[PDB]
Amino acid sequence: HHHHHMVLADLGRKITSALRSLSNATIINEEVLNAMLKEVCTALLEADVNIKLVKQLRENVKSAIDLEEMASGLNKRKMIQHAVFKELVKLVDPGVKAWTPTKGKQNVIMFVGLQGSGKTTTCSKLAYYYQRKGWKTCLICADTFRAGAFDQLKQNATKARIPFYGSYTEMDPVIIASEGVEKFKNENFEIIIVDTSGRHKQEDSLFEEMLQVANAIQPDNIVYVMDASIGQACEAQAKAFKDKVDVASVIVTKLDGHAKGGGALSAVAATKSPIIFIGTGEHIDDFEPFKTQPFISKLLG
Ligand SMILES: [Mg+2]
Repeated sequence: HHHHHMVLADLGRKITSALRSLSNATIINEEVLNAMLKEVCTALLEADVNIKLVKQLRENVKSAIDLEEMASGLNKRKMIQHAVFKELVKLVDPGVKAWTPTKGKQNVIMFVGLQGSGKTTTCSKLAYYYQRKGWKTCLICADTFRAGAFDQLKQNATKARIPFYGSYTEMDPVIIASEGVEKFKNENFEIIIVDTSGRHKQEDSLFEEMLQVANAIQPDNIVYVMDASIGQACEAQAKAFKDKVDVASVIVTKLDGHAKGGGALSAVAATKSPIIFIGTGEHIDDFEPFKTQPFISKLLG
């Protein structure tokens, strides 16, 4: 796994090629600019970005660039590249600030996801992240001890030395969560992370159980964990989540190993749901916060 410098390397290679050709054109004119936008738009469609979002990006770049009469002192090939960079950041950016825990407060974070989302590993990763930043953090499994994800979260918590709460008798996941959050609030924890059952294929049953547990524990933030390998079909998925909760965040997994990561990122951003982290592998530190400007910076660098 040495081949690429960025998860969107194939998209980035096509965009930097387009931009290099424009910066090397002997004269910069509308034909040269349009040739570049064509290559950029095509690369984004080949990354499974939705046509509507690709058409809007092109509009925006053409609206930002005024070739005919232009500012004295500007390098106009550089201005065009900055216009494209800026519009690529917008394309993966929700336009909205994500919720963050407050220091000195108790913060309850509830996870939801469909089967195959990587929800449960993502829980321990978020806990490790906050534990490493000096927060007193804990995990609750609001699920039956017979579920595979119960042992999974417990063994992950043990290795990381993160306090874990599950029940070895209680059948009702709502009661489990309530009891778990009560215990950890009483023990002065700052970050309290609640994993729910991931054994849902349909949104219907997933969002049903989601509201049951939400109402019981009053979470400060709900994180939807999504498999990004479905590309732009992430939009409908993210919209339905966002319409059902007030304080909504998304963590994307499976962003690698396929060509559709740009589509997935831009679909979620199109719903104005902020992706807060990316899960990048099997290990507990395979995890990174999602910052759009540095993300696009590293891609085109
Ligand atoms: Mg945007």
